[PDB]
Amino acid sequence: IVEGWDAEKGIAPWQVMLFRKSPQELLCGASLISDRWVLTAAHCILYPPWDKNFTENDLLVRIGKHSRTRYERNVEKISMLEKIYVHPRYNWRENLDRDIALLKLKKPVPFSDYIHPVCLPDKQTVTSLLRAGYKGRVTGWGNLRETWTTNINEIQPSVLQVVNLPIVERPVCKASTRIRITDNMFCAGFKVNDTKRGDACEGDSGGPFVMKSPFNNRWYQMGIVSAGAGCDRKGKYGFYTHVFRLKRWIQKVIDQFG
Amino acid sequence: FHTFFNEKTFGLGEADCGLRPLFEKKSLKDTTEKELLDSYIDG
Repeated sequence: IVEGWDAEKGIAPWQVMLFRKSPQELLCGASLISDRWVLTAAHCILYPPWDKNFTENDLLVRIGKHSRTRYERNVEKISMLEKIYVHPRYNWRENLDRDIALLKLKKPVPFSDYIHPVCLPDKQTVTSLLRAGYKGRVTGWGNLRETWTTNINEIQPSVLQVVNLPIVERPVCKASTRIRITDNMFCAGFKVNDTKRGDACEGDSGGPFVMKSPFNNRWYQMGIVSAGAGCDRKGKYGFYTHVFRLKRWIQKVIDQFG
Repeated sequence: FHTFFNEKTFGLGEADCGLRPLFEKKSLKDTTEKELLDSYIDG
């Protein structure tokens, strides 16, 4: 996360680390929607040309962590994955369209001060909250800067990182890249000409872009970090997968397989 | 908060979702949240 800051312990309990088993490296962010279903970039799981055909056996998920690696005892719980459901119209050959993934835990995660689900948008919320210029919070253990300035070890935050970002006018973004910004994505970033710089970096891919409703006081995962502009990609704005636009598909899966 | 999925298959969590044990659950706010609030000028 670029020009992000450290997160107050608890500030986003929904945050999940998606871990590789062998070897052990951080792999991606991942939101938690209920004590059994969790949400991630599909690309975080199955991107071949970066060698990714991950399966339920290869991965863990790490719930309610702060320190990126201090195995925080009596706080973080380690869930095992029972199955990974990948939007099936997601085709890693074309583009980032439908970059979405649902992961079912084997074991219902206990909630604590640090583990606790995120709400999801209803069409109602989308339309009032997802506006050109409204800011939304992205949290992650992605790297802190351009990858051969200073030293891997610096640049790899030691606790979870936080950054809010304005939503971008659909033309403004669309114009900004030769990648198709589909129906099913949105863009977050500060004004091109701007005085902060905030963004998400590869490692951050998979976690939650989130906004808090002022009407009912709740935290809604409008997006997934799908391809931030932070760090090495250094394109113009970050694309997020539109969570709502895919709620129909989300339910199709849970109901079928919950 | 009028829920969606089936408590039974979705898993426990929906009813009290999106409200933070250490934060919303005490009215207490987080270093940067007023930032978010104040971004909501449209409508």
